[PDB]
Amino acid sequence: VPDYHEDIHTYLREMEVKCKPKVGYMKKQPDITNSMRAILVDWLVEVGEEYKLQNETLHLAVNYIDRFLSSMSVLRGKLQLVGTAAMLLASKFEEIYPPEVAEFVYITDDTYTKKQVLRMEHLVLKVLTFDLAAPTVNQFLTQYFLHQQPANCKVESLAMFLGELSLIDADPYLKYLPSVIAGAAFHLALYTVTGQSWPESLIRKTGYTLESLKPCLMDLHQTYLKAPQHAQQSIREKYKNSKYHGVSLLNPPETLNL
Amino acid sequence: SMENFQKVEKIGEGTYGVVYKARNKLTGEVVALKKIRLDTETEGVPSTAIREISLLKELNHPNIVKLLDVIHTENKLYLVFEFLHQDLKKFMDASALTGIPLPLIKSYLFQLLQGLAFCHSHRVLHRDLKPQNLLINTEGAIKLADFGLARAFGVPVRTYTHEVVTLWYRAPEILLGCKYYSTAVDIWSLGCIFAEMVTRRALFPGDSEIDQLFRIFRTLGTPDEVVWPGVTSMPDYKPSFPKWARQDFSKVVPPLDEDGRSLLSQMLHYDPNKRISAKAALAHPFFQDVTKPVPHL
Ligand SMILES: Clc1cccc(Nc2nc(OCC3CCCCC3)c3[nH]cnc3n2)c1
Repeated sequence: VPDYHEDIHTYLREMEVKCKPKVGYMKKQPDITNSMRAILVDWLVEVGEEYKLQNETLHLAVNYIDRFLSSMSVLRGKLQLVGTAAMLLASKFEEIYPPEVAEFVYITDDTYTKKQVLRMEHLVLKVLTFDLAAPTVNQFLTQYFLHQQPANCKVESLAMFLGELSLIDADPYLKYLPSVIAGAAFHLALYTVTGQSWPESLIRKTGYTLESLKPCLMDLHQTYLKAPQHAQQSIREKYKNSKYHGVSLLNPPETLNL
Repeated sequence: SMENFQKVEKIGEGTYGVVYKARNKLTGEVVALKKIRLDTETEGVPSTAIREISLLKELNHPNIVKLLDVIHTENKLYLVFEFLHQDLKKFMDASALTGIPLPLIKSYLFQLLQGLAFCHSHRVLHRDLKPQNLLINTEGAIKLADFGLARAFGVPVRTYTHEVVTLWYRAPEILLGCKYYSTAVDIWSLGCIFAEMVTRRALFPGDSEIDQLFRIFRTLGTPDEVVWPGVTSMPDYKPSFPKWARQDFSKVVPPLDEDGRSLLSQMLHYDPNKRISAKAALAHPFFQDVTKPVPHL
């Protein structure tokens, strides 16, 4: 039911610029680092697996943490509290049955109280000025999947896997917009599984070509190649499941010939 | 925080919270205030307020209730909205000896369709369209209100909440358990509302899910594979369903003219893929002479 597919795509293109976190905020955070953010995101992936949350919920929580950390300075002992409140808010917005607040308190293993989680929920709302309907890499992937000739379940789950891996590493992925990361992950998944390339119908839709996706794609390729060694491994483990066709132990292509 | 508002009276209660009529003491603006009781050590900010606020701040349109401000206290949350004068249900009540003049019906539907296409083009499902959530003013406007059950959707849709839409306005694909529903559910609601503005009685007032399904089937015919491919495999589809013959649309809403019947029958198509989108309905010949008469109250 494509009467609004293009109006929606155009509108998400406009909103991802407005929802974009500030590219160099980590260099303004006194106490926390890219690697500390990687550890937090990897943990949120584990939480999403434990309560069987949608992937979209994960992507939204991360967008909320990056936009919150873009204007709020946070000590390392409170980074998990911000990530917990963001995951609670993303669950409320996106899930049919979000986990209850006590479930969020319990999975911080009592590092925080329920009162602190609820006070932080409110602070995150005020900081983000209640603007939680942010475009994600996942929302662009799902629209790109419709251009597949024929549809390939391995291609979809591997593009989701690559898009997810980009959540962990603020450097380099905070420079790229959600739509661009999705274009690189879709092309990379497709080339890895079928040999095919970013289709011409998506150049017409998006305006992106392999040359404009090139910088992101070179970054994503390296992330893919190096995934087995990265200190964070919860996404590769999650993508070993049959629910995602076991795509994480597909072999990455050695070169992309671009 | 609420210092410049002077409460006038209680308006009513919708999906969540409470709505009041209030007056801004400094500017004179009359507003509706939806008070949201928070607390703490409970669930925190309800997901209904989270969705309503984030979506209504994006939805700026003449036929969508305008959210003016959000006053967010440690204790309460107040949504400040432009004030509308009455609901459509009360207006139809007040008109039921005389009836709503055709031009006002057409203008109201045209306006509703505009508000709804804008929602759908911004990836928002309303999911509770009914006459009590459609608010009118004394200048002839009509606006979608109470976005407490709304949600943002994705392309293609995934499975969303099953417990959606007041029962008399609930689409068949929801009643039958479809895994996926989409923007066509808001069009079915509006098609039931269009019939109701004209006959001034609910089209399908069922008292339970199966009653609701049989009421729809006795009016539009019990659906088969021809009319709606896949119907027979739906989860709550039963081969024991009585097979009623489809009624001639001139008998469904007798005062409607040919253009009106054509538009209503496309808004009530069974198959959500063939059901008319709000954007396409705005160019229906029924609206060739649309104007904007006001209402009264
Ligand atoms: Cl007397 C009178 C009669 C009807 C309406 C209103 N006005 C009015 N009501 C609202 O929510 C009213 C709400 C009441 C319960 C059912 C759902 C809708 C509004 N939300 C933004 N603007 C609003 N304006 C006034």
